[PDB]
Amino acid sequence: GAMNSSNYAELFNNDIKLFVDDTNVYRVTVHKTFEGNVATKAINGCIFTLNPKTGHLFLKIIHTSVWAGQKRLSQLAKWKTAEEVSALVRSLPKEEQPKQIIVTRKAMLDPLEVHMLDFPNIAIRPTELRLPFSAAMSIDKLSDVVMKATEPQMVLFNIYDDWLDRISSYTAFSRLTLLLRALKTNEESAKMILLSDPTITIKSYHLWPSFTDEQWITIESQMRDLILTEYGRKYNV
Amino acid sequence: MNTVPFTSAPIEVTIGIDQYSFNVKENQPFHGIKDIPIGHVHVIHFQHADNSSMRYGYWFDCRMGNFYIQYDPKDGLYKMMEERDGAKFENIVHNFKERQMMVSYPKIDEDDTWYNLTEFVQMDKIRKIVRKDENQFSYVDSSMTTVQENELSDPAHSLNYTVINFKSREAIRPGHEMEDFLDKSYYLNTVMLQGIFKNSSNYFGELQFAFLNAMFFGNYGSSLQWHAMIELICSSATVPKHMLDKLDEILYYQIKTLPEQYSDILLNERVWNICLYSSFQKNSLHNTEKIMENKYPELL
Ligand SMILES: CC(C)COc1ccc(C(=O)NN)cc1
Repeated sequence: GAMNSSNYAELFNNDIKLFVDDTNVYRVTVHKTFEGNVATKAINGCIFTLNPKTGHLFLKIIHTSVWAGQKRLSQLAKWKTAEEVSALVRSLPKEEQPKQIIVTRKAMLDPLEVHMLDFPNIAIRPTELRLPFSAAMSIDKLSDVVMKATEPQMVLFNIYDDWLDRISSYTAFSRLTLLLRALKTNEESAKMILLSDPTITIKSYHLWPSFTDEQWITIESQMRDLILTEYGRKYNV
Repeated sequence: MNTVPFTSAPIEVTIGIDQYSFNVKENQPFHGIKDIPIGHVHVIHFQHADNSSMRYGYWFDCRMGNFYIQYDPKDGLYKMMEERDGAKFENIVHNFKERQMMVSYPKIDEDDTWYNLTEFVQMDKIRKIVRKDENQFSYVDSSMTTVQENELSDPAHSLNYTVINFKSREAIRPGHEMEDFLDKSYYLNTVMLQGIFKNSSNYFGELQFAFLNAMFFGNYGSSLQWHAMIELICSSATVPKHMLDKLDEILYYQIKTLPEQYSDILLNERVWNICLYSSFQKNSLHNTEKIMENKYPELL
């Protein structure tokens, strides 16, 4: 069933599983029309499909052309997400297909279940705790490839860079989730933290800076401070 | 007008005949039910005084044979049996009938309730749902499970209702996932009506039979079936106009007949609110919506 807060370790066993976040699939800007009504303009989006054990990210870019002439786009976006995840699973060799797919929003359960009827042994599961994957579009290199896309496209990333050479997948996922929560709560401050020191760079083949183990502890501490702060600034504490 | 005689009434029992019921005391002189209207299926049902557990009963059509009831002290129930000796049967009934030891099926002449509840229900289809081919009548009770309930455990004693499952390959065409899930017309019209039921009369007949087993026996799987068959129609954007008008009449009489005190367990809040207020057919069930709003406004 639903992932609770008494099964963190299940993410990092040897059963293949993917998370699927749809919060950046259908993205709009809301603006005024010449007549003074309101309209939306869609911008490119993405499905965030992540193996938490390996860091492999299947970033399916959703080009605005997919919405052309369609109605009820927020509803369609969930079914388009499920269609693309189903297509991804079918494209993988059997021994790479997931045993479980965890959706970050419960409204994805029925669309994905219906698209995966052909895969009765793949468990489709809800999240008792909301993830911070919406902030993926605050990662500059991911945002860049989405906004530059002129057609539908899948791009493969490792969201952990090379961290697994030094740390476990439990620790790497906690770091990723701590960074993503920072970026979601106060993007500018989080990004200031990550880049303040120009001698620490992002390798061409990486998403995050090349911190030493010691520098990661400082970074992680700074992100915790930010989240706690904002949580005061927000609730006045 | 036909008759279902009883050999005797050795245990105290509430006896139902269609929507009517009456109490018989232990060893009370009682020898059956007369004046049963020809042309309809009927159900004769039982709840023992000592064990209100297990309501059970028998669906039958007097045009198909001469049927009587006899208590079995070994199996502990009132059993229906067929009498093949037509002259023996006529003679038994007439004796009980000049001795007035039978109750009369108490139909008011204005009253179309039973017709309206069994309009599409045929014995031959009942006998395909309830498989016991050596008898012309069909036994049902409170505890019997449905074929679909068994997939989620004795197959011979099952209710073989048509399996309906909205998240199944049968219901969902490859490449029309969203379309078929949000608008079930394909599944209703092509798969079920054209494919399985052949026509809307057989569909309504199964729907009506499921309701009656839910109401008379508290059969939970029958209630599930009834609601699934309603929801499949209401969740279809494209339904023949005569089917919607007929469904509205069917449900009207079902809601009218339901005991007021059993609504809490026999009516599924989600299905009815969806069907009456969210579904494609939200505006197509005027009679049903009016009686539901005046009789069970709590549910909604
Ligand atoms: C799979 C669940 C038991 C773990 O879910 C979460 C894990 C991590 C977070 C987070 O934002 N950390 N900063 C939120 C939810």
